[PDB]
Amino acid sequence: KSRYTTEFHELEKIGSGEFGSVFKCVKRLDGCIYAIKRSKKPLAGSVDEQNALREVYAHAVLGQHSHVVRYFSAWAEDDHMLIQNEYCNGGSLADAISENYRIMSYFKEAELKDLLLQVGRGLRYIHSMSLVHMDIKPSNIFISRTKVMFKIGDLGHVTRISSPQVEEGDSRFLANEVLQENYTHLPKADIFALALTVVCAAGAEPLPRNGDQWHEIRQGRLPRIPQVLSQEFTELLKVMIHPDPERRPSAMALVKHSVLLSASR
Ligand SMILES: CN1CCC(n2cc(-c3cc4c5c(cnc4[nH]3)C(=O)N(c3c(Cl)cccc3Cl)CN5C)cn2)CC1
Ligand SMILES: [Cl-]
Ligand SMILES: [Cl-]
Ligand SMILES: [Cl-]
Ligand SMILES: [Cl-]
Ligand SMILES: [Cl-]
Ligand SMILES: [Cl-]
Ligand SMILES: [Cl-]
Ligand SMILES: [Cl-]
Ligand SMILES: [Cl-]
Ligand SMILES: [Cl-]
Ligand SMILES: [Cl-]
Ligand SMILES: [Cl-]
Ligand SMILES: [Cl-]
Ligand code: NA
Repeated sequence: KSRYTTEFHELEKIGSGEFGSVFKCVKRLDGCIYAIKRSKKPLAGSVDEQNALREVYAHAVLGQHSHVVRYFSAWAEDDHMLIQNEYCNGGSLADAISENYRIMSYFKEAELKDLLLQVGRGLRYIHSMSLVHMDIKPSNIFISRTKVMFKIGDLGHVTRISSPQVEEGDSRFLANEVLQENYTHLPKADIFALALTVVCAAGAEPLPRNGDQWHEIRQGRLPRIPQVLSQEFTELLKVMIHPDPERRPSAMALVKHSVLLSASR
């Protein structure tokens, strides 16, 4: 007799976290298919509650954009918090990249430009709302197939653009200035992470979490990419990982970039 059990039928598990999981569900009254994340509810009044509530608010304010997974509802039950989103039938970008890796057939240049432009429009929107994402990576981006659409789905590190305290995102995608607790240019940390996300989609080996190879990238050196890309596209990716955040393009500049003009729909 919970809301989750009475209003939805679970179809298939489609994601899994430490404190719960995501199911593809059909909603009984409207007949439509949704993705629903169900997680342990944090303590009332706790810091974890504040964090969980911020993530709900980020879905509720960002999900109407075409390149953010759409939000429908969120609720609490006795021991759980639930978020109901659109179901993206193509799954995560990380799983698409994993399959591509296995078969040796990666995203081609035109498809990489589409990914970069589409997630770039998502970031231009997020930044225009005075927010930053803080955890761009393949496992946080979802695919809808019909032309392909990429959508930012996980919003659990979103915070305001001038936040003086930040929960760092995945260390594989994290820009050095954030690691050093410099938060003057937070939008450019999302640009850095998006470039490395595109490098992953271009066929690169798994990125380092730490160590010498991690530091090499933070000097502005792109990882090896196993396919020929144009020099100007490669140069765009490199300047998006520039050690000086101010040299990286804004998301607005990225979506207006001459290199991505061909990708525009
Ligand atoms: C052939 N094959 C069949 C199965 C297909 N498949 C689709 C998915 C899938 C997961 C998922 C989602 C979401 C949205 N659409 C999704 N689609 C989504 O909104 N999620 C979410 C939610 Cl519900 C609340 C808060 C944050 C987030 Cl990130 C995360 N999960 C895991 C997995 N496999 C892939 C093709
Ligand atoms: Cl409902
Ligand atoms: Cl799963
Ligand atoms: Cl939408
Ligand atoms: Cl419950
Ligand atoms: Cl499907
Ligand atoms: Cl735009
Ligand atoms: Cl990932
Ligand atoms: Cl991950
Ligand atoms: Cl710094
Ligand atoms: Cl900035
Ligand atoms: Cl990786
Ligand atoms: Cl380089
Ligand atoms: Cl060129
Ligand atoms: Na949306």
